[PDB]
Amino acid sequence: MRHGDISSSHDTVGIAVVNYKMPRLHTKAEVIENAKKIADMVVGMKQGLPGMDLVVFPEYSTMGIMYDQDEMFATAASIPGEETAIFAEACKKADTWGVFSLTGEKHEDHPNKAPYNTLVLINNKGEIVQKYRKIIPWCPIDGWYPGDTTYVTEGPKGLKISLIVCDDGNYPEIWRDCAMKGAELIVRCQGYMYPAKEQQIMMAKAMAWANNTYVAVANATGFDGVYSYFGHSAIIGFDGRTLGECGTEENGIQYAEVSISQIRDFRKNAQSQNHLFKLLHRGYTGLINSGEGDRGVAECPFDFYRTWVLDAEKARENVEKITRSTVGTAECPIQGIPNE
Amino acid sequence: MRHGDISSSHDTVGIAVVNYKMPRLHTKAEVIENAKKIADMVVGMKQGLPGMDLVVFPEYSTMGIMYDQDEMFATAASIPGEETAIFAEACKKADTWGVFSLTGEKHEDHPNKAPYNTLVLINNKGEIVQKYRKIIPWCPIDGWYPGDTTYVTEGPKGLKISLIVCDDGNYPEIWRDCAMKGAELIVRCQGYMYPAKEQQIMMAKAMAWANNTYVAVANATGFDGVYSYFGHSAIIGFDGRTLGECGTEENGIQYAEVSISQIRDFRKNAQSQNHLFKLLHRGYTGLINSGEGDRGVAECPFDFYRTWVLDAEKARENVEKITRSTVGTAECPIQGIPNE
Amino acid sequence: MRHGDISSSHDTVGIAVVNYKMPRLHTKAEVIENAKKIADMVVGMKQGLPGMDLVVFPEYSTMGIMYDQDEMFATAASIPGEETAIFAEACKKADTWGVFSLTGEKHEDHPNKAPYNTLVLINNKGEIVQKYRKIIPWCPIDGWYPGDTTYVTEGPKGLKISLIVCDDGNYPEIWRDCAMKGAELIVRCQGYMYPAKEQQIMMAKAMAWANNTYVAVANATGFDGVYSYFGHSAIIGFDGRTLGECGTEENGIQYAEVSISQIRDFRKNAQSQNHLFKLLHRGYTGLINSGEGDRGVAECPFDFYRTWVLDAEKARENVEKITRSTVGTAECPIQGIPNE
Amino acid sequence: MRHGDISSSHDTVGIAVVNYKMPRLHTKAEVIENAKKIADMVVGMKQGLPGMDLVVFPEYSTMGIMYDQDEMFATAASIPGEETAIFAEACKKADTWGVFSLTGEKHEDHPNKAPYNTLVLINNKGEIVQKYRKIIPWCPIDGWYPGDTTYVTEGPKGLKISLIVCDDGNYPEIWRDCAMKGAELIVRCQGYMYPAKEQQIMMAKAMAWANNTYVAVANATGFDGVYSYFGHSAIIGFDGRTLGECGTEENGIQYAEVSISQIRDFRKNAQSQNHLFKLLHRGYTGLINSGEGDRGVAECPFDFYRTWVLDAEKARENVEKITRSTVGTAECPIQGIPNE
Amino acid sequence: MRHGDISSSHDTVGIAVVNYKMPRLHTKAEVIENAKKIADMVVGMKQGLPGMDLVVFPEYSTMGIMYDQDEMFATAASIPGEETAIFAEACKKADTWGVFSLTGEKHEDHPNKAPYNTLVLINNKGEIVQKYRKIIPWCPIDGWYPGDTTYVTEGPKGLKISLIVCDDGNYPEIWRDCAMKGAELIVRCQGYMYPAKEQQIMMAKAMAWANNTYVAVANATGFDGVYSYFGHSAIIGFDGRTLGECGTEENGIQYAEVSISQIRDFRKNAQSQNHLFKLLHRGYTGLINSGEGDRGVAECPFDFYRTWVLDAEKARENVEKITRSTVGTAECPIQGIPNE
Amino acid sequence: MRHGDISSSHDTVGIAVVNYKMPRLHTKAEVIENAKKIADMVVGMKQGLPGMDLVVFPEYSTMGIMYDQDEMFATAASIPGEETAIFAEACKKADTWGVFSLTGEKHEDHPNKAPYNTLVLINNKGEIVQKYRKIIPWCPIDGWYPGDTTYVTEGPKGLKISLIVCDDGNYPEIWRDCAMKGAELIVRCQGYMYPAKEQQIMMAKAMAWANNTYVAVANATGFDGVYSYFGHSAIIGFDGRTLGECGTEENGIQYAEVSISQIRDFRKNAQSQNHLFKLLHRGYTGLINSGEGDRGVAECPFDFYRTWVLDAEKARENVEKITRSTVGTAECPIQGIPNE
Repeated sequence: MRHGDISSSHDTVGIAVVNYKMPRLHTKAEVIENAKKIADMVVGMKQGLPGMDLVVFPEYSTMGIMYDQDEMFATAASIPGEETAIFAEACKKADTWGVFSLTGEKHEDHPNKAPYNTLVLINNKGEIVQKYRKIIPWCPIDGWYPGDTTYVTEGPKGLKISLIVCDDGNYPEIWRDCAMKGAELIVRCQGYMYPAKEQQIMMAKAMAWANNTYVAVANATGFDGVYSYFGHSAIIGFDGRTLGECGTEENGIQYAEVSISQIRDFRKNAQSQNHLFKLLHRGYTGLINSGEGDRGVAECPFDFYRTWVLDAEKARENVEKITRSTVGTAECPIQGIPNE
Repeated sequence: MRHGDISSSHDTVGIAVVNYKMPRLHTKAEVIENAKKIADMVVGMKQGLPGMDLVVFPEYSTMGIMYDQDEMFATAASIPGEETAIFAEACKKADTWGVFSLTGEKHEDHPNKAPYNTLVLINNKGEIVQKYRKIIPWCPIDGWYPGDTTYVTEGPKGLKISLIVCDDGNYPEIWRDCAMKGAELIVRCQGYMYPAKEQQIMMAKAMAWANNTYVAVANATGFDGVYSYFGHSAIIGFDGRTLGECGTEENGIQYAEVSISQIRDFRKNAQSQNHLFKLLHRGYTGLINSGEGDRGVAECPFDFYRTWVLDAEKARENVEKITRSTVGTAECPIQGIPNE
Repeated sequence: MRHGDISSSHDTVGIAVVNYKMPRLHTKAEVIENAKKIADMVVGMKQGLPGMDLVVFPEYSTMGIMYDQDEMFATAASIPGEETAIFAEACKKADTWGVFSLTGEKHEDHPNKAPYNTLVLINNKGEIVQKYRKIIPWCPIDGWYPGDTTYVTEGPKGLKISLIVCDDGNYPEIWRDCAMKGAELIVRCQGYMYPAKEQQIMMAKAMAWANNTYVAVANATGFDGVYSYFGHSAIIGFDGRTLGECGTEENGIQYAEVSISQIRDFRKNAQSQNHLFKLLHRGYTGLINSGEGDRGVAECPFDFYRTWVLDAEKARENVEKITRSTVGTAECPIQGIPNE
Repeated sequence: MRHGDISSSHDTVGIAVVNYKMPRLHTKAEVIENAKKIADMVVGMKQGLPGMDLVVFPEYSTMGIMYDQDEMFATAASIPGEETAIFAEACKKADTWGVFSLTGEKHEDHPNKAPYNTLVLINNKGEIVQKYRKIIPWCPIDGWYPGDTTYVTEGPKGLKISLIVCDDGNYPEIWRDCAMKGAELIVRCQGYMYPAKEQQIMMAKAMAWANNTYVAVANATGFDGVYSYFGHSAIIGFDGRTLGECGTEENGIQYAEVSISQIRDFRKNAQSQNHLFKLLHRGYTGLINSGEGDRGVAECPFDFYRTWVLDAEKARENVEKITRSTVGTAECPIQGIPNE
Repeated sequence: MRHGDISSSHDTVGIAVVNYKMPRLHTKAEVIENAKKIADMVVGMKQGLPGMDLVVFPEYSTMGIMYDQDEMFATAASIPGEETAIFAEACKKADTWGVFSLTGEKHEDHPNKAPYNTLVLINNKGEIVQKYRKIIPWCPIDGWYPGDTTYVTEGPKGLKISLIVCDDGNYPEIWRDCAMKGAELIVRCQGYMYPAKEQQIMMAKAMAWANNTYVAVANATGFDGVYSYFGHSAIIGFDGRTLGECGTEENGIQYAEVSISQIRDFRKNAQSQNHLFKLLHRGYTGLINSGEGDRGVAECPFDFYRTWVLDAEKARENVEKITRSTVGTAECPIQGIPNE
Repeated sequence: MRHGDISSSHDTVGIAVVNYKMPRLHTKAEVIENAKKIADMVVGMKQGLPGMDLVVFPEYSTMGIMYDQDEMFATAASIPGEETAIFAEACKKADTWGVFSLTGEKHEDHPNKAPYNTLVLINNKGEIVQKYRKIIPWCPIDGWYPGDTTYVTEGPKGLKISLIVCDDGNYPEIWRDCAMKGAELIVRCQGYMYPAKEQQIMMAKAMAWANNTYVAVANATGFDGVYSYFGHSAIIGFDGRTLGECGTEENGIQYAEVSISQIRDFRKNAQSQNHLFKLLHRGYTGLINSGEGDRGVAECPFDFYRTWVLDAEKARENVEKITRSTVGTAECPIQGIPNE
């Protein structure tokens, strides 16, 4: 957990995050050409950052956002496929792990259902070791089919990694789920457009803190014809302090060293802010002092979560009363999104 | 949702938060005397802030922290009781609602079990309308008996309020639970000691954002013989932007106007960052476009929460593998807290 | 007055501001081609920002700065003209109002007097509804002929709008004049070059506060051969708090929702910081308490303004004694600017 | 214009500003005792700050705010009087000029009209050389009788000084009036209560910039039974950059050196941001290039100011249409302030 | 190197720094009474911070500044002495190491020469293990006799510590000297008065970075009759990032965990910003590639340092030509300080 | 020492710094073409900044970084040479001094030893008046041959200038050496890549403060195939306060006026923070008061510097014990850099 050098040690994973300029592409050939640009960038970055063990690219960095539906379907990727092969060669040549974005990934019922929005973690041998599909698409605009699963994978030097995508990160639940499955690093890849710049910078730091986890964010930059992407790729310590952060600049990079021993030492020995431990051992001191044994309380005291788990339809009904009943609003209509 | 004036309108609740200097008290008479000081402060503040509809004091502001166990038991309060009567008179005289802290509140089995750490919301008629007991004591140091329930209550001008206490707020789950029960304002009262100043300032803003809720924080200040409390009481908009924030100064105040119509208009008409709605309607655009109807997906996709709800003991076992098995650590022992 | 979403409601005007990269152009055909690029950008932005009701481009965004005098005269625009027609079509297609810059606008005595530097507000029907000519050119470098008039126009959803241009905004008087004519939003379009970045970010916020008005700033970016433009386009609430702000990045965008009901509720019900009201009712409490009736004092107590209005030549003489008598200084001469 | 040392030179005025803890007093004897505390503080500060030439105390620092009307009248001061004599002795002993606050100063019709709220500038010989009465009381709460006049006085080392008080500074007009009368330093003394902390920090910097003037702010601190005062006393350069700023701490001090030659050199030789000059020479380059002579335009182009000067009642009527017609609002009533 | 918890582990030293309110004392008995207050504070802090291994108090925290020369001599301490015995008992009772300030420490020729300004490091057994005398008194005001020696001592958990005092830290040379002697933590104790707040916050961070060392700063707070002390006690990582920082509040505390293994791993394995290594191996890559062996260049290339070491009088003469020849300046005279 | 205008006076040097986009070049012809682009930029900037007296470009701005060794040798420059002639013509045409970067400059034994990394200061007559070779290459990656000498040269308006390059500035010793040779402005030209953005922004400010010197930084921007350069070119006052700073944007510019009389007045008359004077007059007050004469102590009290000067090999041995013995580390190997 230290910032400023280009090296890394046996104890630290050298993580680079890339403020990749958002492409605006239309064809499969254009997508392959840009994949090769990303590969070239990986290899060059390693020459400058000899400690680099993990390189992270934004959501949409391979395809850009395929606004045209026909082009979306025509460029949707297979995984493994040609794009991932190009990335895997770069990971081998640069002796690094990497996180890359396939937007779309063909649905099992392609082309008759929307593609997924997917990340892969590729190891330094070129092997795909995690494939994560966006659980929370950025609706209404995002038309991707939602995924359903989070994963944790042993990463470089044994650092445990989970992947999440852009809007996912507004929801504390996903960060919690990953950490509670053992993640030590949560990687948030995004094409996060203005407006919500300051809110997203803050969310990543808050979630690092709340889940006692390292966080790496790679966010797109530039204007793509529709959106301007605000950058601020970052690496954040498990104590909530930023390691390094980019600005809004195109093809900014940040690089930091995250210590394997430090996060493990914290998770064993931290007390007042060992959030993962404490959530499942509530009130341990008071129960001990009250003659009630020495584990605190584990039971979930939050009705929302009990209802959501038992009766998701009821939870949905409840929130519709607080918000609205239809996915659209007639005060700001959007074609294809129903309203009242 | 606007900052800088002392007025309030039919549409806005005028909220004041107080950086109350932490008392260091020992006797019931001292506690009553300080309760009367708080009452006097309420009445004076109203003369300066004619728009004030809600005034919020920190956790521990009535008793301070009763480090001595005998004094803790001797000063534990009944609710309603003498202290709350003193506060209620101030609320009536100043025509304001108020949030006050009773630390301890006698356990049902007092003095044979630890007191609760409790907040009350008192209306402008002097009536106690919410009583909240800290669900997440700040263990290991906090010896209070844990509460088990969150509440939402109709507040001034109909603004819906939930109360939470200090360490509670490190856990996104509580903020979510309150918002999903309909809270429009979450009030976090705390005696939040150094070290974790910047992390706590950030958490409140992140939770305002994540839950699309107003947030008011009242934090203690000063040194009490054990801890220094960092202040930074604040009022935060549902868009994640601070309204006003105190520094670390003793008896700082902040005051802001929170619009009832704005939060309700947002919750009806916001789309991309309508987090409450979107969590229970995932992927609506993609499902519509895929021929699958128009509600998105409600089901909880996060195994942590399903396991915690079904099998809290298993969730506890799982987190112990990531952290430690005992509530204490032998590398930093604390009397009364068992370790390996 | 809220930030982070892409929607807007019946109560809010969705405002986008654009960090438009400064063109460096030479011919009429180049200017038309870039006008069409701006039009395309409007239409694309609306696809990403369904709540957008007003889009704002910087000063010089259509022509760039025509440093060559012959090219300045050759490219000076008519209003209405070809450029405004191109913009108007975009406003209709995207169902948005827009603010665009014509630099120059032909003088009535063109080509025998310097062009004006002009902004237009175009409604969602394509109609030009305000045309504002820069009252305060950025002399010495700016050679535009000064305008003489501020305007207020009913905007989207009835939000009252005034336009100002770049250096205008250093002078509090213009902001006051617009607000006192009823403006609810003051739009400052600029090609504000380094050096004065931080000062300009601060001025816009201070003027929002001082005049209890929403403020939208669109500032250019990039290097144009002479100047680097610092961006930091922004939308600011009437309470002085930024809604959203860009960095220095080329073609950054910010987007915020400004509530019509909130500014009107403030202006009716704010008291201590109702600056517009209070300036014309000074000392009302003291006069009431002194037996002098209930309106305070309206009379202007500031001799500068009385002298400037009565005897502008005298005010000019007075300031020349404090500064210098000639428009130029011999310590830093500029061709065409006389000095002593 | 430089910060960090305790010295001063023939070219620099050493200015100290004091975050004076707000007194809460009731009697004339208490006021005299606190005046002597201020005197003692001046003398001690000079021993630590050998360059100090000017020391500035907040509004209300001598009396505090006399909330009780009888005590207000009983403690209202004569100027010169006993309090000013005590201050003058300190100025002589410490060989410094000083700015002190008399709240109230007896009205000419005392006790039958409200006192003024007054500042004095006392030279290093003990002589009162400026007496300024608050033109803009902080209504509704402030009950002081409004003053009507700004002044400029030759200060230490010949630095020209104007005094203003607290709410005055929200109105750009007063800062302009002082600068246009020749002020080189505008001193803003205040008891500026929360809420509006960040807005007031920004206003002082913006006004330094807009008027090309040094600014010194002395603001109270602490809680006085009604208000908490936010400190952030400061000294700001004529380029808008803070020299030094206090936090919210009681009896904080800041100290900076302001160069006489630098402000005069700027006002002679600055061009693009010579705001005082440029306001009365608008469009000089364009007029020269248009064959219209070499002074630009002096005439006031802002109808608000012409109307306010000609017909203050009309300006008042106009603003009442934008805001409200009565000094009070029935949505937030205040005793003694009429509403509809 | 992590912030937010109250624990510490075998790998981390828990460091607390104290924003101790500056005393204003006159007698030996008063000094002893305040020493006992510091002792009590240590013991209480340990009850709240079970990980605390090192507690650091400001310069002057025991005596305050003895402005009266007779009182300075009368209260000058012996080391070891009564004050250090009181501190040592607290260190034993709280099982912590501590850094305390004796101002003055009797000169060997007491009372015929000025006292030293001294820090002690006391271990958890009560033993004084470092005694450091201020090498750079804060002249002109500081009248202490200068010390001449820096030290490094094995600290808690083996962390190597050096002590420095207040003005020392403006001079990069001292930080370098300590680090090059092996310090892993440099403790800067200070009574750093306004004005230079922001400069001192920055210097400590810059020196942590430049010397690849942890830094702990304890700074006084409050007003003592002469000076206001700005606080901002802090703990900073060897990567230049703050761990935790206080504000200006009286008796603020910060607490952070500094990892022994992390600093040692950095100093072994960092490359681009291994400043200690690189200063003595300049240009190693270029020399290797040029056929010149594999150590880079060690020789000092900076004439200032060669001259200062060889011929301090010449270095002094040289700087007098750049600055002034006498310790005083006639433009800002100070009694006892000669000028021209 | 003032920021915001485009003018300059007889007392101020107008300094512009350029965030020059990093080239990625391969041939001599490409280098010449880019040199001509820099020349054109100088001339254009002067048209916008009539006060400009000094323009500063980053390290590598002429060649970029020649990663390919053959291309490095093929493009290494002579000084004077063709590139410097192109720059000199721009300096004459724009009537400005300039700082430009030649990377490489042929070694005396070219092509058999690595080139130097060199800066030139060119006056407004086109004459090269300083040539500085990087003393501290950014090893391990930087393969340039180290220089050995710092210089001070009379600059525009007589401002004394020293040049340093990028990694040099991490070492306080170089800044001290330049200031002690009489520098009034230290110019740091750099191609400073991410990661260490915030650390480098802080170092320049800290060194301005520590050495009581103006500082100008020109840093590259953009991505060059290997590195992303973070910009934040800046001009900083001798009091440690930034004048103006760029962001990360390509071809950003900052411009500030630095007063010759102010730095000289400070260096004569500052007392508490006259660091240059005080380092060679330690403890003057205490020695005077102790009967020991009136100059303080000049002798160097820091063993590191005495050892480094006397016995650089010993100093090297000492630091190797603290860090490592070989220039490389086997935990992060780099081809060509030996390790254990």
